[PDB]
Amino acid sequence: GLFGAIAGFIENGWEGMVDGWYGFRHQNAQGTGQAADYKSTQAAIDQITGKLNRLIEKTNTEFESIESEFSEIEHQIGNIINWTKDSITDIWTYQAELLVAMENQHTIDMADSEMLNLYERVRKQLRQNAEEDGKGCFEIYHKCDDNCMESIRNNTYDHTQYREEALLNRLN
Amino acid sequence: GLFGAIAGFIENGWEGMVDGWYGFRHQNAQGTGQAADYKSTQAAIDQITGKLNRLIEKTNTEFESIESEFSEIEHQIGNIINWTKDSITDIWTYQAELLVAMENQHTIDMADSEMLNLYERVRKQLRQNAEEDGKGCFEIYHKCDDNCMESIRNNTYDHTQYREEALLNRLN
Amino acid sequence: GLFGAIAGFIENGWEGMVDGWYGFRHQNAQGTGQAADYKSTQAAIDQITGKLNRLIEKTNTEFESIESEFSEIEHQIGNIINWTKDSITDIWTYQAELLVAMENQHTIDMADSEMLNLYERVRKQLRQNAEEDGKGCFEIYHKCDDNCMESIRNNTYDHTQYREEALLNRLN
Amino acid sequence: GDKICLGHHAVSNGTIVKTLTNEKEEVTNATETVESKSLDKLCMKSRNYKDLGSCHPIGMVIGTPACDLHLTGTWDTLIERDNSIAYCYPGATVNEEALRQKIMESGGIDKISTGFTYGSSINSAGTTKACMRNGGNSFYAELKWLVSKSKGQNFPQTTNTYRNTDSAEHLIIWGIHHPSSTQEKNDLYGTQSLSISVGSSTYQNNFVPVVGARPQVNGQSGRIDFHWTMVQPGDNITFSHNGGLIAPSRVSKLKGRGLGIQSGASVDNDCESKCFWKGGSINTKLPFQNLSPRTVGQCPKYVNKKSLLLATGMRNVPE
Amino acid sequence: GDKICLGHHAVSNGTIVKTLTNEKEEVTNATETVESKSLDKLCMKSRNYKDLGSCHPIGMVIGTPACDLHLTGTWDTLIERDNSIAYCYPGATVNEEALRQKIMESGGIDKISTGFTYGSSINSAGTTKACMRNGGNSFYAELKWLVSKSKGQNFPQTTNTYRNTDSAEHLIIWGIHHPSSTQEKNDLYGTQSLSISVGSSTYQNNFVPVVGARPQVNGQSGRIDFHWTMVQPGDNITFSHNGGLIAPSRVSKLKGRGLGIQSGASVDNDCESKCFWKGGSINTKLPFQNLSPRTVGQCPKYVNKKSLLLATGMRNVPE
Amino acid sequence: GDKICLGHHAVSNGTIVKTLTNEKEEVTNATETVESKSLDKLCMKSRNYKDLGSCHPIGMVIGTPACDLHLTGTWDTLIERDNSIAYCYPGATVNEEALRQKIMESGGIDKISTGFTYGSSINSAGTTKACMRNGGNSFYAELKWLVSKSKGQNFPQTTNTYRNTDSAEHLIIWGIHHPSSTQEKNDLYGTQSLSISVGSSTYQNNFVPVVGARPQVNGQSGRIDFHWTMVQPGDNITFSHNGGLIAPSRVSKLKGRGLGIQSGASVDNDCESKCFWKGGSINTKLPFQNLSPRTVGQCPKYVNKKSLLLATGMRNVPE
Ligand SMILES: *[C@@H]1O[C@H](CO)[C@@H](O)[C@H](O)[C@H]1NC(C)=O
Ligand SMILES: *[C@@H]1O[C@H](CO)[C@@H](O)[C@H](O)[C@H]1NC(C)=O
Ligand SMILES: *[C@@H]1O[C@H](CO)[C@@H](O)[C@H](O)[C@H]1NC(C)=O
Ligand SMILES: *[C@@H]1O[C@H](CO)[C@@H](O)[C@H](O)[C@H]1NC(C)=O
Ligand SMILES: *[C@@H]1O[C@H](CO)[C@@H](O)[C@H](O)[C@H]1NC(C)=O
Ligand SMILES: *[C@@H]1O[C@H](CO)[C@@H](O)[C@H](O)[C@H]1NC(C)=O
Ligand SMILES: *[C@@H]1O[C@H](CO)[C@@H](O)[C@H](O)[C@H]1NC(C)=O
Ligand SMILES: *[C@@H]1O[C@H](CO)[C@@H](O)[C@H](O)[C@H]1NC(C)=O
Ligand SMILES: *[C@@H]1O[C@H](CO)[C@@H](O)[C@H](O)[C@H]1NC(C)=O
Ligand SMILES: *[C@H]1O[C@H](CO)[C@@H](O)[C@H](O)[C@H]1NC(C)=O
Ligand SMILES: *[C@H]1O[C@H](CO)[C@@H](O)[C@H](O)[C@H]1NC(C)=O
Ligand SMILES: *[C@H]1O[C@H](CO)[C@@H](O)[C@H](O)[C@H]1NC(C)=O
Repeated sequence: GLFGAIAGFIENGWEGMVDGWYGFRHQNAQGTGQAADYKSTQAAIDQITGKLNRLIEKTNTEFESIESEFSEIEHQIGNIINWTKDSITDIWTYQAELLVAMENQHTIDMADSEMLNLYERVRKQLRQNAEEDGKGCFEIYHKCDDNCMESIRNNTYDHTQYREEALLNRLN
Repeated sequence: GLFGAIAGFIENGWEGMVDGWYGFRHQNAQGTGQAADYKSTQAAIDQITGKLNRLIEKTNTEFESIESEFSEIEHQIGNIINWTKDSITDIWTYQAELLVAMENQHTIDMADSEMLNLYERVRKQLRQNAEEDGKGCFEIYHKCDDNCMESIRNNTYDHTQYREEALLNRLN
Repeated sequence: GLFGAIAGFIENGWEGMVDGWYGFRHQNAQGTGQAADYKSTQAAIDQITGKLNRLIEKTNTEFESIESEFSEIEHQIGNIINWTKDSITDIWTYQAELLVAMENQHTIDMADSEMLNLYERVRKQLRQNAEEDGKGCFEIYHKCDDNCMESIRNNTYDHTQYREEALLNRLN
Repeated sequence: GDKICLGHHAVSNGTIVKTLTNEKEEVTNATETVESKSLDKLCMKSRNYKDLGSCHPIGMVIGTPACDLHLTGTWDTLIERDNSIAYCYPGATVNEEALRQKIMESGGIDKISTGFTYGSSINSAGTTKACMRNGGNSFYAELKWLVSKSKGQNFPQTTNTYRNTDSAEHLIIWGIHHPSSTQEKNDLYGTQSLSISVGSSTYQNNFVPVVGARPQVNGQSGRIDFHWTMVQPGDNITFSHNGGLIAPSRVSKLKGRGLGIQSGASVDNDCESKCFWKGGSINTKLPFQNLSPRTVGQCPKYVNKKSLLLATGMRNVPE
Repeated sequence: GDKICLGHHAVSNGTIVKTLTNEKEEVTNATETVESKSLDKLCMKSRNYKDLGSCHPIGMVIGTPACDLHLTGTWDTLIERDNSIAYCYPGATVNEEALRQKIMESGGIDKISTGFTYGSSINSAGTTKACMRNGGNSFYAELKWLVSKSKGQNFPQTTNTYRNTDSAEHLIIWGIHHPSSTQEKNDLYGTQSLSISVGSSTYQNNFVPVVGARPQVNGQSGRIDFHWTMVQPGDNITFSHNGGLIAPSRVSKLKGRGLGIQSGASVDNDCESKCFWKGGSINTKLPFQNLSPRTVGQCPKYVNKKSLLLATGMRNVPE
Repeated sequence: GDKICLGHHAVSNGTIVKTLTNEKEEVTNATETVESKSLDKLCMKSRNYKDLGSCHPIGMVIGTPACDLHLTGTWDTLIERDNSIAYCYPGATVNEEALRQKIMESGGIDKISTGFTYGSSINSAGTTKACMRNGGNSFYAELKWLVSKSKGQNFPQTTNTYRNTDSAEHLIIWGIHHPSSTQEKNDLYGTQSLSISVGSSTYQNNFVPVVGARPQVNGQSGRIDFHWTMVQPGDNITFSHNGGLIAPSRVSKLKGRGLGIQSGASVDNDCESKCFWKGGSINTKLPFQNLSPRTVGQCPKYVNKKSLLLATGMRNVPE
């Protein structure tokens, strides 16, 4: 969509991922793995909760009856009330329809953004030592065991430490 | 703008491009060419159509006359009507002004985004075989004839096939 | 946030920077320096000013009193007025609340975007002669004196002039 | 190196719109959201309309000559014009505006007879030159001007009650004659105190005809005060009177729902529309309109803008 | 090379919502913003309510038998039902609606005695079978049907004035008897012209009882017209009369503020609520509701949508 | 390696605002959108204002002594104060509020003479010590208290008609005297039934002065009830009366448009403003204000927020 990741260059979601909203999935000599990203998932959830906290919990103002439900009244003043009340209903239904439409547009685009941010984070972390597949993956030009994969997942991966050889295998 | 492409790093539009909204333009040994991108152009148009379908052909609710055009009415009740009507006009004009303002902000920023996405697509396709000019162009460090240019335009370009030469020319 | 720069990969602001909103800061053999970017700072300020010029300065429509401040009016017609007025106050307070909320969301995300656009600008200027640190900095693989630093800040830096050396220092 | 460049289109014929940031953004294309055009006519295609012409809605219920073609009917749309006639013998109805509104929202009226009979000493067919038909003097078709059969004689104490035997409420109108001279009162009714009381289970009121001089319309210096109620199904309404009552001969049943239009625009049976105003008819898919806050039907919302352009293209950056 | 891939979650269990662009977007989850459920009861927990049952608010002020339990009280919430009784002897009050509203907005009523005394030749305890208590004929508790003590006797010219010595305005109601026959008038009052005048500093009016036949309700063919004003603190209100007045014995002071509810729903003392309508009670944190534009208290805003889903997840792209 | 780093500014001096996702966002700067300050004065610079002081708008039309300076004039702005005087002889006008409003929106009044003459047996110059000018007793400047020239004598049946020969509608006010005693009625008018009828082509009404005992204000126990209409251009309005009418000597033409302000704030001729309320004047470029729902002119919209900050800087991330 806006940020080109969700329903963009990442072709689809993972239904197996239930620990979080965004996450990682790897393959190296020791096999395959899956793991969720805490920071990005929490970033997205908190902003949805923010939205929910604003639409729930508002304090309403007091209103009294200006009609009678039972001793239906007089006609001229009634028509003025019906008019005014329908005119207001149009206003609130429209606003509601707009509010939700635009909040939704924003939620969807926000979620796309947090996915892109997670991509960009990792791309910069791998420095010269990987290449982008174009599908949401990075191909790592050095041998990256399960601890190395974890380093990438908690932003502790040291570029210096594998640069020598990454470059060497990129030189081909 | 928001995504930094349209009226950003791409200096200007192409008036010669009339087949689509976004597109390609190349230069190699055999000369120059121009061609539109379908998938990005369609992406943008469909979302504008979506917007138009929401605003146009909504069903309105019925209102009757609460005043008389012909027989002036009690002055006190008239003033209450004028007041309420003007109060409602202020509300609708403001909303309309807001609606259009924000939809337009979004349409423009959407269109910028689809342009960026098309850039990012091609960048990832060329892998290490090209470099970004900074002006919207990619300089290709291998000899890319018209069939090669088409391969990029229909996502069939295999970077592997030209990688060894590209890297060699990057290293000089 | 949305564009991942402000309160994203750039870990904090500079309080020493008072010449502008976004800017540069360097370190080379001759020491350190700080300088603001005109184009990006102006881009951000102008859109805030635009927003302010739409909300301030609006022309209002004329209203007369439909109540009396001094003389008790019929209780029935009074209740209809109170109702209508409270009904309209609810509408305006809600809209104001919404207007500001969403304009603020946009202002914040706009400002993030301009910071990203400045990053991207410089990244493309340095071509293959530098590498991204991941926290907002570029490490330059050639010796870049004060004139070279200014060339980057004024978009006159020619990568070709330092390319052979840069690549050599990237490779060993 | 060989090069491939990415870009977008532009146009030489650019358009300006408003955003949150900017009041003049060139975009490639844009479309209007505020309707400004109206048709000079009332688009009645495929509606059972009733054009009242010179008849005023209230004249349909009391039976003014101008309203003879419109004493009954069904319609989904009623059209009022601006100098329509309500009264032949001069007068005024209490809560005229409410009554006018109930009829304009009614979608049809049927007339049910009251069956009131009077007996001799009452002449129940008073006529006047103020309400002419063919030939000669007449009166409102739905009412009877009751009068002493003998010029000077006291009008008899009389009682008439109407009973609603339908399952819908009926509208009863009646009049009270305020004569121009003590002479005229004496000749039409007694020389006696006049008094008229009207009572149902949900309504109750008393009236006194008042003698006095008022400008001739046009016609007469007397006047008639019209009064009305709804009679509920199964309820009875009784009139006790001794001179001065203008009695109902028929009551009215308003039938369903209809759209009431006040306009001077002429009718056109070849266009359709769901929206109308004084200036005619408005037919558009746009959500807003420019033309009037005072409209009826299913209408776009009125706004104070000449124009509001929605962008339908990207930012326009020419070569 | 070894591979690390980035991805987001999805569900097979997808939900559809609306955006600015698209009317059908699958998202992973979403939540309702329009309340559609109401409770079929009136949630009165922790409120001083008063359920009037068969009593109509107006009967509280004149003292109809049906309203004996509700002639005084304090409350923060008043509940009216649909075929509540206001009148025993048939009649109507002028500006009934305003009066009904002042009471429903009042939060309590106290009754203050007028102290009117009459003296012999007046029997001030007239009763009727239309207003039964136990045993036998009665009358409105807050009024007195004054009548000549002797059947045919002329009713004495009388004057009574009530003085508001409180610091709050008081509500006075009175009635005027419109008898059914000249015979009945003669027996209750004189054979003389009747006339009643009422006057304060802020109010002034005259009345004439009118003899005439009207449908039996049901009960009687006579009627009473109730009239009322507020007497300002320190002001006097005087009644001058010679037969036909239905005099106040007690006036009313309305006390503060309260929420007036019109509903047929039955009361429940173990739920709480700040929002009510005819169909009962609405208790929700959602900003909008589906159930009625006609609601009272602190209510979500009424909208014309069955449903409006707010996305609480990302776009859903399954495998 | 040498390095170049990109960054943004921050401040220690942070500000908190609200967004769609967060209720506490620090930003570098922000600006208020809700006006909370008002000026304690009425900013009248470059307006033709009329400050009525002690005069009530209605007194301008009947000619109360307090309003002698304001019987005619043109203005674009009218100012009413809180204990302004409308009546000298105690009384009230029907639809007082509508009348008050028409004048406050009028931008000027001119007085046109009725030309009513009465002839002997009528003394048309009744005065009272309730309406003092000096020396001595007076009456409303625009009306005449007509009375039998001889104390006990019956007041002659009389007829006066006023004819609007202008091309603008005129406002006619008249009064009806409600005397305190049958003795007072007898002395001012006949011992006869009084009746006053008023009739034009578009207006028709009847009145009966009514006698009764009432509190003194201030002054008198009698009263006057004022009634009014518009007379259309070319129309005639006739008064038929035999005692009790308080006749117009002058009618009023309301001229154009003006802004009516009700306030006790004192005037200031050095500031300008387009917005006013009871507490004074509001002058701001902000779209919303905090001060009152009850405002007049071109006003920002009233809201129930103390403050709403609009971010004018980026997110604030300190060192
Ligand atoms: C791209 O697609 C076309 C059909 O549109 C296909 O025939 C062609 O072979 C493809 N391009 C190349 C360079 O093979
Ligand atoms: C010019 O642009 C307008 C919209 O701005 C469009 O309606 C029209 O078809 C275009 N015509 C030409 C000749 O470009
Ligand atoms: C302008 O927009 C409308 C729909 O909004 C469309 O019908 C038309 O194609 C557009 N004009 C051009 C030149 O694209
Ligand atoms: C009058 O109407 C009542 C219904 O309220 C009915 O019971 C009664 O029979 C009617 N009287 C006559 C004479 O028809
Ligand atoms: C669905 O969204 C709601 C929003 O309140 C949330 O509470 C719930 O945990 C979500 N459930 C799933 C299965 O995502
Ligand atoms: C009547 O009212 C006035 C105040 O309006 C008061 O001065 C006077 O005491 C009252 N009369 C009596 C007899 O109490
Ligand atoms: C602090 O911020 C305010 C805005 O909130 C600004 O106008 C002011 O100049 C600042 N003051 C100082 C001392 O930096
Ligand atoms: C804070 O706000 C206003 C504009 O919104 C500006 O004039 C003022 O100087 C600002 N202060 C600073 C330090 O930027
Ligand atoms: C009274 O006014 C009418 C207009 O309704 C006019 O025709 C007539 O001439 C006027 N009176 C006289 C005597 O002219
Ligand atoms: C609105 O009020 C009118 C009377 O003016 C009434 O006929 C109608 O029933 C009311 N609306 C509804 C939904 O009943
Ligand atoms: C609104 O009603 C007033 C009378 O209260 C009238 O003077 C005015 O003309 C009406 N508005 C318009 C635009 O005519
Ligand atoms: C950067 O631009 C300035 C113009 O302000 C120019 O004088 C300067 O020479 C440029 N940079 C260098 C390194 O020369």
